[PDB]
Amino acid sequence: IYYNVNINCMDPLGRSALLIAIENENLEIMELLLNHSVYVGDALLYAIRKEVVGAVELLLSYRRPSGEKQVPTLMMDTQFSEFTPDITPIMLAAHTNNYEIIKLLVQKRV
Amino acid sequence: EVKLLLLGAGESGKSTIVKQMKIIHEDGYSEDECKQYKVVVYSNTIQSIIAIIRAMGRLKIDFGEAARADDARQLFVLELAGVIKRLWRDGGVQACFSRSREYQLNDSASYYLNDLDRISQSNYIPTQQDVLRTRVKTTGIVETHFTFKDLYFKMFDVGGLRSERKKWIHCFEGVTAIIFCVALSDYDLVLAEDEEMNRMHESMKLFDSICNNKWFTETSIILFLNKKDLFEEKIKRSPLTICYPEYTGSNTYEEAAAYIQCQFEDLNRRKDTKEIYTHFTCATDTKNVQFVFDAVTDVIIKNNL
Amino acid sequence: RIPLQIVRAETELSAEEKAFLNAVEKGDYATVKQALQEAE
Ligand SMILES: Nc1nc2c(ncn2[C@@H]2O[C@H](COP(=O)(O)OP(=O)(O)OP(=O)(O)O)[C@@H](O)[C@H]2O)c(=O)[nH]1
Repeated sequence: IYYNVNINCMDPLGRSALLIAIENENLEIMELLLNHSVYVGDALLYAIRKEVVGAVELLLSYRRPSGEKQVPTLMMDTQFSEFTPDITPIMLAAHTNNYEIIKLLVQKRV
Repeated sequence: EVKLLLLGAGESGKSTIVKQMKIIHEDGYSEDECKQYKVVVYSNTIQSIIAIIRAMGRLKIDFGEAARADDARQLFVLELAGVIKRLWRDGGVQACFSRSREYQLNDSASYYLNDLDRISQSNYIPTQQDVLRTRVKTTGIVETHFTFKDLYFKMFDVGGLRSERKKWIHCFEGVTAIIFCVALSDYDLVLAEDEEMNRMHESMKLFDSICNNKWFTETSIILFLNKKDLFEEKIKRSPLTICYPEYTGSNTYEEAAAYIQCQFEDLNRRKDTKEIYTHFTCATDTKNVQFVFDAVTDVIIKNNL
Repeated sequence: RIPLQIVRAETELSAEEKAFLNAVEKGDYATVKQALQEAE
C-alpha cells in the first residue's frame, strides 16, 4: 500500500529475508515471504545446502502455482550469489549427499 | 523517449493533468468527445447533491424549509433539475455544503451545481472546462503516448487510492520522470477509503516512499502542489493547523502554500544528492499547465543531456 | 547429457499419509489423534 520497504532488500552479510528464513528453518515465515511474491532466485540452492527437507519441498512446490504477470520487476539484487553460477540444484544436492532432496529432485525428471 | 509516471493519492489531479496533455499538446476533445462526458457531468452533479443531503443526518442539520423533504425523496427516486436547484439553494443544504470536510464531496460539486441552469438545458454540450472538471475514478494503468519538444512521451496514469497500489510496482521500470500530484486543498480532508486518515498525511507518506525509493535515484522528481485555486479559497476559512498543529504562520495563500511546500520537500532524505522540482498548479487551468509542463520538459531535457 | 531415474521402485506416500507422518514428526498430538480417530 505504501511501498516503504523493499522486500528483496539485502543485509550487510549478503542474506535476504528469504535466506534468513531458510537458515533459521522457519517454514511459516518462509511461506509468508513466498506469499507476497518476493525474489526467489537461488534460494533452492541455499535450502539444498542447508539440507532442510521441508524448505526444499516448499521451494519446489510453490514456484508453480499462482504465477501472474511474469514476476514483479526487480533490479540489482542479483550480483551476490554464494553458490557459483555453473551450479544447478541436482548437482548441489548430489554434493550435499542428502537422500530425500536427491529423491525429490530425481522424481521431477532432472 | 521519456517514460513519465503520474503518481499521487486519490483525487490529487493526475488524470486532469492527463486531460491537459491532450488539449495542450493536441487538437483536444471534440464536440463529439465533449458529448460523451454529458452523462458524467450529470452523474457527478446528482451524486454530489445526494452526498450533501445524506450527510445532513450525520451532521444533525435540518432543511431551511420543510418542503425540501419531499424534494429529497424525489431526488433519490429520480423536474429533476427543479428539485436539485431547490435543494442546492436551501439554507440547511448550504450549511451542510459549508461543512463538507466532515464527509466526502467531489471538488467540482459547486462548479456544476452553481451552473445548473446551463447544464440542464436539453441541448447541453459539455464545454472543455466542464470535461476537465469531471470526476471519473482511475483504476488500473492509463498509458497514453504524446510528443513534446519532439520527445516521445510514454505517459502512465495510475490509480491514486491505496486499493490501486498493486499496479504501481509493475510500471517502475525505466522511469525518466515522475509528476507527483498533491491536492493542496486536502489538509482538512479525510480519505474516502479511511475516514480516520487525513489526506495530506497520506500524501506525505507516499511522497516519502516515492521520493526516497531506490528505483527513482536517477528519475527526475516533479512535485505538483495542485488545486491551488481551491486552496486559495479554502485557506481563508479553514486553518492550516488542522493538518499541521505546529504551524504559526498566517492562513493566507502565500504563507500557507509555502509551508506545505517546505513540509513535502523536507521528506527528501537525500537533499545534497537530489532535487525536487516543485510547481504550484491548477490542473483544470490549461494556460497554467502548459506553462508548467513546458518548464518541466526543460528540466527533463537538461537532466538527460 | 545423462538421464537419471529412480531405478528401484519406492511407492510414493499419499497426501493424507504424508500429512499424518509429518504431524507425528512435529509432535502435534491433537492432529495425530484426529487422524487416528478418522482412520477406522
Ligand atoms: N478547479 C480545479 N479542479 C481540480 C483541480 N485538480 C483537480 N480538480 C478536479 O478534482 C477532481 C480530481 O481530478 P482527477 O483527475 O479525478 O484526480 P486524479 O488524481 O486523477 O484522481 P484518481 O482517479 O483517483 O487518480 C476532478 O473532478 C478534477 O476536475 C484543480 O487544480 N482545480
